[PDB]
Amino acid sequence: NQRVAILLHEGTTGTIGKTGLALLRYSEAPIVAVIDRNCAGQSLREITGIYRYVPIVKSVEAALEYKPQVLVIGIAPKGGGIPDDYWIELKTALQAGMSLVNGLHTPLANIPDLNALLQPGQLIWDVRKEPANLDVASGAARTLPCRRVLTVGTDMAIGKMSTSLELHWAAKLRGWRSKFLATGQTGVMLEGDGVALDAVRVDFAAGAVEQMVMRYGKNYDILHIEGQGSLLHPGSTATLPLIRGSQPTQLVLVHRAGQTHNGNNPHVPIPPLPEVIRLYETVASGGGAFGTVPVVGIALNTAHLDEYAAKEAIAHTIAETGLPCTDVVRFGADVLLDAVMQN
Amino acid sequence: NQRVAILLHEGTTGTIGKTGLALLRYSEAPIVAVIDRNCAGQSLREITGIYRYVPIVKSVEAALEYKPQVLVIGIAPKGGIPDDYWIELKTALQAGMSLVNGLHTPLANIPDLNALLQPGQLIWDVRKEPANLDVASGAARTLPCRRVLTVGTDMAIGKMSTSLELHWAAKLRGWRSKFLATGQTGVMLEGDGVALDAVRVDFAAGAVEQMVMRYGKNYDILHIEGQGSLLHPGSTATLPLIRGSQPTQLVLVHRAGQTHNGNNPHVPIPPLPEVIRLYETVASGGGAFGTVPVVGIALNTAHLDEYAAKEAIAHTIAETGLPCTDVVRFGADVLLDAVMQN
Repeated sequence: NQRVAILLHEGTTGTIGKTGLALLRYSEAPIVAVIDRNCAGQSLREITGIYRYVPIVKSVEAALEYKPQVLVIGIAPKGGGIPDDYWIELKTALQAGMSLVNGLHTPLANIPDLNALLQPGQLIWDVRKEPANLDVASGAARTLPCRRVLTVGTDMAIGKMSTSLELHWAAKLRGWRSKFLATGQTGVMLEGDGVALDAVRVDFAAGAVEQMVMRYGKNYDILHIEGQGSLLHPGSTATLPLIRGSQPTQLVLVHRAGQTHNGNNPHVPIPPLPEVIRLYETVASGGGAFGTVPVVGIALNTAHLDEYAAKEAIAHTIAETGLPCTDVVRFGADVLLDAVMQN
Repeated sequence: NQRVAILLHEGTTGTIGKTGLALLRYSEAPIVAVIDRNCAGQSLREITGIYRYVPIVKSVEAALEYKPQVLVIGIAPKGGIPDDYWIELKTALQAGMSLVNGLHTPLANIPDLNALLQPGQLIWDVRKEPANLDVASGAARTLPCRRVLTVGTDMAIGKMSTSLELHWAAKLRGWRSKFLATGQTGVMLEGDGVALDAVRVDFAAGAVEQMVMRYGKNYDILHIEGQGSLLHPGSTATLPLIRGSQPTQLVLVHRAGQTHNGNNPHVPIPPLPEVIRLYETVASGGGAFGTVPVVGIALNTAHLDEYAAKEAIAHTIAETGLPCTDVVRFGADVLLDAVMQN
């Protein structure tokens, strides 16, 4: 219910605002300002392609005019803790009587310089803080009656969350009791609950997923677990606990049409999709330790292509893999929901 | 060089003391007392099989008689710090000892304990995540050394033992060999390394990478201690180990005759060739990374007599076609050769 200002300097049209743009694309909260000095006065729709109006202002001070109650950090430096230029914006929000939402790995709630400026009633939320009372997972989710669908990917930042959400909205539209489960800071900021898995200690990672899945599993027909990471990314781990903790019934593989190498580490290739499907299936079944878990279809991210090319790419992916496929954001999720439902 | 007392309440013959029992089995430090209420006055050899003589006493206070200088927490509850641990810790600190803490809950910045700490003593939180980690980038692939990672069909089966024996066999042969600890026990035994299970998921591969890069240009072969198992439903650690170290060879560890997971009996252990395919597939990423073979099988035959162990080894060879032996029982040379000829 609180009016939001999103700190988004250099991230509206740049590369560091993934969180902020995701919030602008999906949050039902009343977002009253986008803070980006590079885009002040510009049209959010024209420069991002998101169908929403929010004034873009030069700074937190310029945002005050819109009376925001919470400043949400929507940018993150390429592996760089807290940049020196952030503090001024953070402190300005605090002195104005605002609360702070922080999705970064570095916690801000116990920094004296910020606590001193935090006015009564206001709070600083470190979204990545590990949930309490985690234990080791035991595969208990396999016992649940609901379907458990995990989005997996050929790389990170390709639409895994978008796919889980679109699949959730399609199941809801068709009359199923559906629930979306957040597994990253953005997802948790959107839903207001879940777990930022990449900040959980290795020992408790699977348990963090299991715990959330056991909390809602008996109350829904289908759970849509937000994917994270990739087994093709050399620095990623989070896919394993997602699979182990959730004991998925079906997998949906997300992939950006035409991508042949990891984005962060361009030397690492993306194998052909049939090989990627085999990899995930083998991991999900544990070579026989767990039940067979199929990749039921492919969610192809074609946003960079014209409609004609997008359709060809979809057609090519089906021919290559022999599985159902579409761009769920672009053309709808029913093709993949059906694939999930008739498994 | 410091005299060690191991806090091992309920862990000498129960299930929570894997760490202390491994220190008793492998530590070159002079261990002067095992602390366990359940086994005070009993024979360590008779109740555990381990050969070194160490008196088992009722408490830290009863251990003082043996002049211990360091209290090592060799137990972990299934939970943070149980209420019955506090007296034991304070008693050791007041008596001028250091504390070596392998629990997930850090003890070095607790006012009450820190106040009891004397000059020249410390409280070491072994599970503290290392500073300034980055997300891994496959940098280990550029190192000229061999990077051998032990993997397994379950946890607590001898992955660390296998890594150690291969390391010790390599050192004997004159090669520049280095053992890399990846858990609390191995870090205590080596004094350095990383407690992987306490690292945040995002930086886990990077914690392994960082360590491998430190020692990779100065040795011919690194022995990365294995953790977890891809067959265990709660285990995550094996992936970051594979990703961060970019291993050249894998050595699969398996307890002879084990058909199902220990902690979760409903979960079966598939035929070894299927386990091998799983590990090899994960290691290659289906083509994203180089082909990494499981070159041999380290079989834990401890629970069997020699005849049944030799035969179990032979069955594994017949079933997998790979070199195999029990390294802790018949020498590591079989598997070291399998590593070196790949």
